[PDB]
Amino acid sequence: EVQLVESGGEVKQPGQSLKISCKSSGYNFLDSWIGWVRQIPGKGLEWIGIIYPDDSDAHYSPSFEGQVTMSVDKSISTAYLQWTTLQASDTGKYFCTRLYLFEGAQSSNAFDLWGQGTMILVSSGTTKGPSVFPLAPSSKSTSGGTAALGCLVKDYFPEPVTVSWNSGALTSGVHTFPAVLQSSGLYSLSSVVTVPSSSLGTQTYICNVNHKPSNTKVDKKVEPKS
Amino acid sequence: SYDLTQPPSVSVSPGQTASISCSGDKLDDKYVSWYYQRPGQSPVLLMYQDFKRPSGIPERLSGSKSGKTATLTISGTQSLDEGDYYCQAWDASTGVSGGGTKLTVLFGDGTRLTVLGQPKAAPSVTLFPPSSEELQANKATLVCLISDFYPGAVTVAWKADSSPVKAGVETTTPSKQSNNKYAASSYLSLTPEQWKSHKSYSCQVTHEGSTVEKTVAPT
Amino acid sequence: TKKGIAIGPGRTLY
Repeated sequence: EVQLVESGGEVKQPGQSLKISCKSSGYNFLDSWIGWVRQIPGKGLEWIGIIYPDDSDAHYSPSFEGQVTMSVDKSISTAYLQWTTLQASDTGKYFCTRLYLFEGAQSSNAFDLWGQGTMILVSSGTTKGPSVFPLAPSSKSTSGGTAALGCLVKDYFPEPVTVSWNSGALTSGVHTFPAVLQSSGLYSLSSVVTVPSSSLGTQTYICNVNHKPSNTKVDKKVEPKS
Repeated sequence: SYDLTQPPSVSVSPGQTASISCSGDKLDDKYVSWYYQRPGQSPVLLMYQDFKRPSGIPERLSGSKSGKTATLTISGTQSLDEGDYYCQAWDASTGVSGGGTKLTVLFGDGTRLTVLGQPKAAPSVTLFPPSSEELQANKATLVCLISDFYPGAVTVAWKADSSPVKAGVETTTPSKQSNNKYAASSYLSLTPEQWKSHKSYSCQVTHEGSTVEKTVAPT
Repeated sequence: TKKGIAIGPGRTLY
């Protein structure tokens, strides 16, 4: 099929070199411009540059010029983006895309094919397991009948962590939030369970947190305050 | 080179038509293309040469341009239409000292489309003080859990006693809950000393212009 | 040519 397949995501340290790839298939690789775009998580699309595979003619964005280099290997239908020295500001999801030339009544171009993206995280943070703290039951439904309790999964790197309750036995009323990235470069998230206030004195609540990168497994009992 | 301006957000009711603008100094003579992007996914081409739809794109989506403004119009909007929309164009110029024409791909900052598929629902706010365990670890984190709200957008303001506090604050983008409503979380990192020295800390959430706040104090 | 990029009406490079 007609597509662009990019290399795998990586966590890099600032100062390190990097080269990511984009393998094209399904059409004549040499004849269509290839573009690169970066998207910082939660932000918009930022143009990096375009390169013509047949002759390597290239146009760069002033924001990326001299910081990254575009190249292609015609023999293997692959386009690359490379850095000599990474900076934390290089963090982001990098997409390669094909500029198609529509040969209609009037000619025009558009990026019709897009790779799946390559997530590059440039951080000086070391792989670390989180500290898990209980979030003791607190009235949720105006002291009517439900309460909210949970677990704070603090300071881990990199993502992700998985959170279960009662070894997977409890699934109803559970919500595990996306993580936040704090100024320390470490992530934190919370998982909350909404439960009947009348159960706080009978039912047991244990959150099971697993952070595979650090081989960290923690079980934390969440009990009512005092 | 010229900047492409888009409204950061557009709201629409299901079945009605939504319009997204894109303005730029040279757009009146530059072809505009539009792209759609669902959270976590890759962009998809929706329109090119101002008004042309690539194969597979439904007729209910149209593109136009008047003056320096390009417009993407989505009729018969549906919940699945939610996501980000980006306009794109080009700039071409030759350096004063030569070197041939230099090309630039320009992107608008994007517009997030919201399709109001259910009634407005005010958020429930639960504020958790630092756990005794975290305090015994010489740390303190206040956790503000926001839930059951719609649409999925809120702003959070923290206060130390009565003064605004922005340092050490982190908030997640609202995520859908099992019941189709939204939830969000906000964190305030403090030192045990700060936690102990103030009379209270508060988390005030604003949803659709209305506020809901919770306050906590050292045990 | 196939390397052509049309910026707008009456304006195409390559």
